[PDB]
Amino acid sequence: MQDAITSVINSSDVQGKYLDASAIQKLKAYFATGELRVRAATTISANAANIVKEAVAKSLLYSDITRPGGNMYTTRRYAACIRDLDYYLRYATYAMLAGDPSILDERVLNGLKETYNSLGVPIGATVQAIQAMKEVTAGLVGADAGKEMGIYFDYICSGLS
Amino acid sequence: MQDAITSVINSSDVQGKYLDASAIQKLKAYFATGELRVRAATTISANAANIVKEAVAKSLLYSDITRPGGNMYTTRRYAACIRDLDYYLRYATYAMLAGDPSILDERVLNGLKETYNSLGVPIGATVQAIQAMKEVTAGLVGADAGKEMGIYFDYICSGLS
Amino acid sequence: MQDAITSVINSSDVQGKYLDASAIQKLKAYFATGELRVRAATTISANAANIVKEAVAKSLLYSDITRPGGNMYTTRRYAACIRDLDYYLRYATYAMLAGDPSILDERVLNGLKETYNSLGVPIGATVQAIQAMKEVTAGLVGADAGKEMGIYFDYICSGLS
Amino acid sequence: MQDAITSVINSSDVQGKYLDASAIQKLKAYFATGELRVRAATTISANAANIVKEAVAKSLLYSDITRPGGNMYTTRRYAACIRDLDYYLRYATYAMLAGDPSILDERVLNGLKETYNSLGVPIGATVQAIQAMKEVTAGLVGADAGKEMGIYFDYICSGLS
Amino acid sequence: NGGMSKTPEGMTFATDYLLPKSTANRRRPGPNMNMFRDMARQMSSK
Amino acid sequence: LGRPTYGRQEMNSYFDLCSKKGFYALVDAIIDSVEYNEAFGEDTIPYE
Amino acid sequence: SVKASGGSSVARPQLYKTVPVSTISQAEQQDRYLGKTELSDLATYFSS
Amino acid sequence: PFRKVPQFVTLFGDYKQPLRDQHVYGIGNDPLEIQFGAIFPKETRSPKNRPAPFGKDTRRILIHNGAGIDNQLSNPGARGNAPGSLGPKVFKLDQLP
Amino acid sequence: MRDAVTSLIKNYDITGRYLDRDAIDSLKSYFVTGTARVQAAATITANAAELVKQAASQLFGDLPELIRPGGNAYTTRRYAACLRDMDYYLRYATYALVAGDTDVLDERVLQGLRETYNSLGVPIGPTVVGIGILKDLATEKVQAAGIEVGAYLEQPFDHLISELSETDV
Amino acid sequence: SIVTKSIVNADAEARYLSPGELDRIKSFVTSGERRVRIAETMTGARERIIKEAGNQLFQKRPDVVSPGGNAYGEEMTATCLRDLDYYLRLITYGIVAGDVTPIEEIGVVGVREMYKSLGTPIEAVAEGVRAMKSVATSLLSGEDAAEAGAYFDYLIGAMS
Amino acid sequence: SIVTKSIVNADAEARYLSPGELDRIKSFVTSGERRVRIAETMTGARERIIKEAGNQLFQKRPDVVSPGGNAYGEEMTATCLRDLDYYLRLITYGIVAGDVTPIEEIGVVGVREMYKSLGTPIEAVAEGVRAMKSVATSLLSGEDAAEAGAYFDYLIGAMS
Amino acid sequence: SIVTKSIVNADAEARYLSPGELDRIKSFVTSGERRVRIAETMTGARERIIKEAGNQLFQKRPDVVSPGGNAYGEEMTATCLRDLDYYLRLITYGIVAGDVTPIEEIGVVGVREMYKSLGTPIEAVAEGVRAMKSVATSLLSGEDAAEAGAYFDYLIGAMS
Amino acid sequence: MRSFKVTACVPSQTRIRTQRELQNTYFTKLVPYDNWFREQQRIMKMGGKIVKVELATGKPGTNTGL
Ligand SMILES: *[C@H](C)[C@H]1/C(=C/c2[nH]c(/C=C3N=C(/C=C4\NC(=O)C(CC)=C4C)C(C)=C\3CCC(=O)O)c(CCC(=O)O)c2C)NC(=O)[C@@H]1C
Ligand SMILES: *[C@H](C)[C@H]1/C(=C/c2[nH]c(/C=C3N=C(/C=C4\NC(=O)C(CC)=C4C)C(C)=C\3CCC(=O)O)c(CCC(=O)O)c2C)NC(=O)[C@@H]1C
Ligand SMILES: *[C@H](C)[C@H]1/C(=C/c2[nH]c(/C=C3N=C(/C=C4\NC(=O)C(CC)=C4C)C(C)=C\3CCC(=O)O)c(CCC(=O)O)c2C)NC(=O)[C@@H]1C
Ligand SMILES: *[C@H](C)[C@H]1/C(=C/c2[nH]c(/C=C3N=C(/C=C4\NC(=O)C(CC)=C4C)C(C)=C\3CCC(=O)O)c(CCC(=O)O)c2C)NC(=O)[C@@H]1C
Ligand SMILES: CCC1=C(C)/C(=C/C2=NC(=C\c3[nH]c(/C=C4\NC(=O)[C@H](C)[C@H]4CC)c(C)c3CCC(=O)O)/C(CCC(=O)O)=C2C)NC1=O
Ligand SMILES: CCC1=C(C)/C(=C/C2=NC(=C\c3[nH]c(/C=C4\NC(=O)[C@H](C)[C@H]4CC)c(C)c3CCC(=O)O)/C(CCC(=O)O)=C2C)NC1=O
Ligand SMILES: CCC1=C(C)/C(=C/C2=NC(=C\c3[nH]c(/C=C4\NC(=O)[C@H](C)[C@H]4CC)c(C)c3CCC(=O)O)/C(CCC(=O)O)=C2C)NC1=O
Ligand SMILES: CCC1=C(C)/C(=C/C2=NC(=C\c3[nH]c(/C=C4\NC(=O)[C@H](C)[C@H]4CC)c(C)c3CCC(=O)O)/C(CCC(=O)O)=C2C)NC1=O
Ligand SMILES: CCC1=C(C)/C(=C/C2=NC(=C\c3[nH]c(/C=C4\NC(=O)[C@H](C)[C@H]4CC)c(C)c3CCC(=O)O)/C(CCC(=O)O)=C2C)NC1=O
Ligand SMILES: CCC1=C(C)/C(=C/C2=NC(=C\c3[nH]c(/C=C4\NC(=O)[C@H](C)[C@H]4CC)c(C)c3CCC(=O)O)/C(CCC(=O)O)=C2C)NC1=O
Repeated sequence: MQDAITSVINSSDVQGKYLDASAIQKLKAYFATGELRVRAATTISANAANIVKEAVAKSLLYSDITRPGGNMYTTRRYAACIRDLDYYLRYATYAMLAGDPSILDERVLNGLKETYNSLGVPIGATVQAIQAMKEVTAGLVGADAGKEMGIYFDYICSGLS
Repeated sequence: MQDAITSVINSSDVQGKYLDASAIQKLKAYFATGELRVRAATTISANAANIVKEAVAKSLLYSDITRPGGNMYTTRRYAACIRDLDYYLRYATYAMLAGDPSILDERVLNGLKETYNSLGVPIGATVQAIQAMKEVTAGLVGADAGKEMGIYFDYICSGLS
Repeated sequence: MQDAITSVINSSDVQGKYLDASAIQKLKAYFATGELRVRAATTISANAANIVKEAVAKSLLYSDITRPGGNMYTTRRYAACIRDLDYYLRYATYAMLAGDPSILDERVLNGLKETYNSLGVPIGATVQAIQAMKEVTAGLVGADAGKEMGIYFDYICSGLS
Repeated sequence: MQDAITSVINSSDVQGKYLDASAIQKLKAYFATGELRVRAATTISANAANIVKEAVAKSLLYSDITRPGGNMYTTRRYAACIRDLDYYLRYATYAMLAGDPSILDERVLNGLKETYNSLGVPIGATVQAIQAMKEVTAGLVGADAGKEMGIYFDYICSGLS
Repeated sequence: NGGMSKTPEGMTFATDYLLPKSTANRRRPGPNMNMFRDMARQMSSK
Repeated sequence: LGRPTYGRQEMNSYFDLCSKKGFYALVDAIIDSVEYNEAFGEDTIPYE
Repeated sequence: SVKASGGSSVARPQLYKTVPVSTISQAEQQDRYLGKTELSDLATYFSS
Repeated sequence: PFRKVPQFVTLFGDYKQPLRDQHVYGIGNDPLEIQFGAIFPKETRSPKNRPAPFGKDTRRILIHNGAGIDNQLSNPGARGNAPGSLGPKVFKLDQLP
Repeated sequence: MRDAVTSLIKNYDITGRYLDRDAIDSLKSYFVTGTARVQAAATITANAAELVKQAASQLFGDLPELIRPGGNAYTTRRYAACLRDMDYYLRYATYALVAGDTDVLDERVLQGLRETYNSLGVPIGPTVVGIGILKDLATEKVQAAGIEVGAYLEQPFDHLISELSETDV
Repeated sequence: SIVTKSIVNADAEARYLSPGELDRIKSFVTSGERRVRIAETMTGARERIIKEAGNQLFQKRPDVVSPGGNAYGEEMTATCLRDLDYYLRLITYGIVAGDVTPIEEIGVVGVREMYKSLGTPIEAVAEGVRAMKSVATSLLSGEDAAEAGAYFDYLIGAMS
Repeated sequence: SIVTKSIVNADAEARYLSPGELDRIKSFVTSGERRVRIAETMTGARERIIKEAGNQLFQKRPDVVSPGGNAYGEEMTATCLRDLDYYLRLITYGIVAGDVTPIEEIGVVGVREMYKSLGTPIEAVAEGVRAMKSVATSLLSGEDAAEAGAYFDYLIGAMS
Repeated sequence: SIVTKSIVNADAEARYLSPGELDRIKSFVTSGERRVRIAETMTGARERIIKEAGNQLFQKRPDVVSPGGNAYGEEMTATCLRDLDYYLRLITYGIVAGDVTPIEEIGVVGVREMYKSLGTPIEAVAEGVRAMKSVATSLLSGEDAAEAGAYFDYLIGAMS
Repeated sequence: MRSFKVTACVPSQTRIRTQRELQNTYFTKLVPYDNWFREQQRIMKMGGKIVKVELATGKPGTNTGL
């Protein structure tokens, strides 16, 4: 796990020097927005089962992915996918406080291009589900925090590609 | 590509022995059913375009898919779909006379789990268009061949899902 | 396809320093054995088809892979197995003139171990053919010259393992 | 992991013959050089940590590898590089007493190239590291057994490159 | 007596005795070519 | 040719050709095929 | 048919149990050097 | 612990699948499709690698970069056409100085 | 694992349909042979520990390369391992004989078997002859018990032949 | 076989099977009893066919059994007597399938390179195929020697 | 940091973040302006710290100056202060992160071999950070020496 | 012992003792009369050997003799002179046991943690038993000096 | 290097084009000696009329040196 703090420190450590003015210049922008993100995480986890409920109902319900032969048909797989999509809501809130998309590379995005072709589950419906989950969480957390929330949603969607 | 004639040959060659009495008996079981398969091919290729027209009107037309928003909107994505159902019909009838679905493992079902995901094709509508295609080509060819036509349709239908 | 001479150059490149005493101590040892390397690589090229016809005679001929069922049965592979056996003799001769086993990883040992699994050819049966090829060269170019020939033969079967 | 006892008998097992007079001539040199092998083995175990201390002081310290950016900068990685440098002294002494280099083929060269290309370890700094302790052990155990110990280091260094 | 350790070290090697040399040699078939072999033996009279 | 390789028998016909003739006839045999000449032409830059 | 492959890395299990393979493989798994009683096998075995 | 992509679930699911779309000689023989460079998934750096038993003759199914119907598997007499506005820009030499 | 009944379930489940007239007559075709399936499966396991012993002595008397020091059936370390590795092919042929299709054979024995034998040096060649000496025989103890034999009681055995052995033609 | 050769010709043109092509399969399936009855005469009397054509080859080419030859001695002749078992097995696979692709994948593609590496003269073993055509026609009927003998004249031109 | 130790303790139960534990992130940010003012003041006299605290080390440990011990001349004592400059870099890395886990993953986790295999003892380096501790309090205020001195004794605890 | 280490590996693989492995015991029961001829020499010459090798040790490290060092005074020599007397008892116990294992059960497995709390520079007692190695090998024959030196060299690598 | 000079005339033979398509019809490419039998077998399958063939460089009937 890497922080926005450790993305300053280790980027100043592999050069082998101390903290310059530009190293603290990334910290002071993180400390001026640290108070906004801690309010942002506790209102997403308040409604974490309510974020998933609309975003499933927006992207793919009453479609032909839940009618039979579609990949989210059986109740193993419908209970799989909401359990699958609960990670992408949670591991973005893990990275919104961290200020760093490299949370997702160690935990989510590494083996995620595989095990989606390997089960034949649709990538294009999942990215359609994340991108509408961005537009339901903008209405709860506010407009400004959703910009910092929408970066890590697009980081999911780019590396899943 | 394995013909049912060549599948008995490929079985009997790798043991090293010549044609046994039991291996000859399997080819006579194929040759007695050889009239029923070659009847089914020539009654399809005269009107293979008509089966495509009667299968999209049963299951796909006037739906969400052919409307705006769906995937059979914008005729680039409709002429491609009508030739796509022409592909499964043309490759079922090759698998009919071969008597063995080994064509579909080689030239049909390779990418179709991933290429429909990587093109945004809903699999839950093309797996019903296949079953709607089976229900019109059983009425067009006959009740006796339509079970044995329906083996190689459901091999494609299980391969897509 | 860098040799052993450019390997000392590239090891002295990243350090940035010039040629010291220990940097050239591994360089005169090439020039001492270089007259043995240039002479012995002609004689392997002179008998580049008598070696392959002896190495498959020593291990692969009249075995159970040449029986029906095995990979050495159909002429179509047999000849692939010979052509694949022809590369390992020639690239060992390219490696012995270079003095560097990184000829083979960049060229032949990069994707060989998984290509042989995608065909299903036995890896552990190939190793005895290259081990028998290491014997018949050592009877051809003498006792001392087969030692440095046998290093790069043992590099291929270790990379294949 | 097969030794000189196994490699001789399995050379006569698949031939089906008894112990022929060339192989006892090999087996006589394996048994008469045991007190050279024991005296070499008891002295490398007598100072196992002195040898690897003088090995990294020969070729690794005050390079760019120890300077930040390099792959021995943290004290995690200096303990790692010095554990792995001990492992090429343990397994070299294991293949010393068995007389065959097939222990290193099974045990240490199985996933060595998989590890060091996954952490970005410089391979070209390692092939001089094991070459550095080739001098140190041969000065410690004598010119006779250091010639004998120099083969298994060079078998590791051939597999390393 | 009763030496703790044994053997005469000897003058040298064990270094490069690793490479075996033999005429494998080749593969006269001998097994399931017996039927073929009988025909060939039978053919020899001519 | 502006496309990937087609399968296995289309690639086995190229792998033996660079095993015997070399690289210079591998790049020849792509170009004088029917699929290069009749899908691109003799005066077009190839495209994917 | 078979539709996938895990891999086919050669695995070889010994047909035998001689003394210098078993004394080493009982000393490899303990993750240590060859101790002073383990050298006493090979100093006895090679002398015999 | 350096096999980062998972082993079993990529082939426990693959046994129920048909033959997955990749190169015929494994996934490591399949370059990333960018403008230049010829980068490859090197199988020894991070173990992507996954063999698949491919047939004697197989057809990889490819997508026409351009018009959807203008794949050459449907109409082989349409591969000499220009791809039009959907595909990339085709160049040709007309005016010689 | 996956019966002929349950293969017809997800032949019909994925298209979202009920059981029609074709479902009611293909499934009755399985049930009219079910008395002949089970009683053939009893007499296959009548002397199944003998049936591998009569087959492999008839194998190794037919291919004597695999006894003399060549390919791996040399010691009793190999030979008693060979009789066990033969016995899985007899035992799993009993299951798919009862189960209707070969999907029990598809994901218990066939997957990885091209890759297990290549890692050991076990040839795939005479293994096909080893199933070829059983599938014809297995039919002897079905014939000497009085059960008819033909369509099935080979449906399983040559699916262990046509999918294990590599395609030549 | 007949149909899987005509399927892979009908795939490159990207079209269904012609009614001028489907009657070929219709004629072949109904004439399936006769070609199997040709094949049992090959299998049921093949010890006569190899032993007579083996004698005919060593009289037409006596350089093969000479010292310094490939098939010299008792052992090395026995696989040349067993190689003709293999080519006769491909003809009796060919007449049942009715086409050339069970012969073409097994014994035709790599055969220029195979016997090149083994040291045998390629046309000499190909000459014994031509002698094996003559004996297999002598035990055959009037029309059946012309139809089943056509694949014999494929194989002599396969190696040459 | 706090935050990368917050999240890695939330993955170990696979829950969301505890709301009382979310206040220790909110206390981490609002108490961050005075923490980085400590770090630049140690950086602003990092040579004045080291060239002073190195001198009181050698009067306490005369083995590394009188010949016979480990590090000598210009050729190793400059490397001896190259170690102490790395540890001073780690503490000002640890102050801006709030915790000792940048010092944990970088600089203490393998220390008991890399001097143990390198001949020098451990405890004089543990007397060196104590020599660095006394000059780090004297540059700062009262309460700032309490917080920054809480990272120096962690270096003593992992080494000795 | 030689028995016990050869039991607990053969027990751990759940077999008997294999008869290739019994001969490490069959050899050493003949040479048990050798080791009791060795152990009687070192114990009687111990109170000779303790009063010069400690004085040989103090030349190369004299700051521990100096005030500030951990051996200052005659009462601060029995902490060090008996410790080398403690260690040669484990050497002679390693002679009679055949292998090195009574030192592992007694004298090695806390020396890093012991002398850290005792304040002793631990690199001196490795040099102190290095002084023990050089003069004890002179008192015996060279066949004994090679065997008894190998137990010393584990105790060299104990504190190093 | 034995470079041939060939003057072909290739008709359209189907698929009429509103382009230039003059360089495809009547061209005057020069080809090396080894790459011409694959070229001349290609130019017959398009129904092309090979008009003028002249060995531009190279000695006729030489034995050594390309
Ligand atoms: C040290 C001389 C060189 C070096 C070492 C280094 N290694 C690692 C990490 C690992 N090293 C190994 C080594 C081996 N594993 C084996 O199984 C065997 C044979 C028995 C050997 C020799 C392994 C598995 C790892 C992974 C970690 C682990 O052991 O659990 C590091 C750390 C790399 C990192 O990024 O953390 C280092 C520094 N590297 C060098 O630069 C030296 C040349
Ligand atoms: C009978 C008086 C003699 C005899 C006859 C015999 N043996 C077999 C079969 C086998 N014999 C072996 C032998 C060995 N396996 C080993 O591992 C070892 C130690 C190295 C030996 C000696 C094996 C594996 C078989 C089975 C395979 C085979 O068919 O050879 C037969 C054939 C039995 C049958 O028809 O099924 C016969 C007649 N064996 C004796 O011990 C007597 C000398
Ligand atoms: C004997 C007639 C044939 C033969 C057999 C042979 N097999 C092995 C080893 C194995 N066989 C298997 C096979 C399976 N395991 C399974 O779980 C299944 C599905 C139920 C199958 C089909 C495996 C895993 C092994 C490895 C050992 C083990 O079981 O763990 C050997 C041993 C190889 C050796 O020499 O050690 C032998 C001899 N070989 C032949 O030649 C005959 C064709
Ligand atoms: C000085 C106060 C103490 C001391 C230092 C000393 N060190 C060395 C050699 C090295 N020291 C290091 C130190 C570190 N390496 C790290 O990676 C980190 C964390 C970032 C630290 C603190 C290293 C790697 C070496 C090896 C050489 C190098 O840096 O390239 C010496 C020289 C030893 C020699 O024999 O040459 C000395 C003198 N030793 C003391 O006595 C002081 C107590
Ligand atoms: C935006 C680009 C676009 C077009 C043009 C389009 C056309 C389109 N026209 C359709 C049907 C139709 N279109 C017509 C239209 C006509 N029939 C006639 O006879 C007249 C000649 C003609 C117009 C004057 C009729 C009658 C049908 C239904 C077919 C039927 O009833 O059998 C359908 C199938 C059902 C539907 O979704 O409406 C499509 C998809 N779809 C597209 O995405
Ligand atoms: C049998 C072997 C085979 C398959 C599987 C196949 C699929 C296939 N479908 C494609 C496009 C398409 N295929 C469809 C088809 C459908 N989407 C729907 O909504 C419907 C459910 C369904 C058909 C009725 C559509 C809409 C596209 C256009 C997608 C695009 O161009 O972006 C393309 C890309 C264009 C092309 O090259 O043709 C391929 C390769 N082609 C083949 O040769
Ligand atoms: C430049 C590095 C390189 C090598 C060496 C290589 C080998 C290679 N061998 C192949 C097949 C094959 N390779 C073999 C070879 C063998 N099987 C055996 O049993 C023997 C042990 C061994 C011969 C000595 C055989 C028999 C086939 C055919 C497999 C089949 O058709 O099922 C194939 C797929 C077919 C083709 O060539 O188009 C490749 C790519 N490829 C490479 O790119
Ligand atoms: C079904 C496809 C197939 C073919 C084509 C095939 C050829 C084949 N011929 C072989 C040997 C041989 N074949 C011959 C045959 C002949 N030499 C002569 O002089 C005669 C003119 C000619 C035949 C009449 C000889 C002499 C050898 C032994 C070569 C040697 O061992 O050096 C061998 C090696 C030993 C063996 O396994 O039999 C193979 C694999 N095997 C096959 O499985
Ligand atoms: C064999 C198992 C064993 C160990 C490990 C052991 C350690 C040991 N070392 C001690 C003292 C000591 N040992 C030393 C050690 C030394 N003096 C020096 O100057 C040298 C550097 C070094 C030895 C050559 C010192 C300095 C003390 C006193 C520590 C103090 O007073 O703070 C004491 C307390 C007094 C005593 O009973 O001797 C014990 C128990 N005793 C044992 O029986
Ligand atoms: C942009 C400059 C340019 C021009 C002008 C041009 C002409 C041109 N006219 C052609 C054919 C033709 N031109 C004609 C001409 C006519 N019908 C008659 O018979 C009359 C005599 C004449 C009345 C207008 C005919 C019939 C052909 C086809 C000849 C054939 O293929 O048999 C062809 C060969 C087939 C083709 O590729 O179209 C070219 C290249 N190409 C160019 O690049």
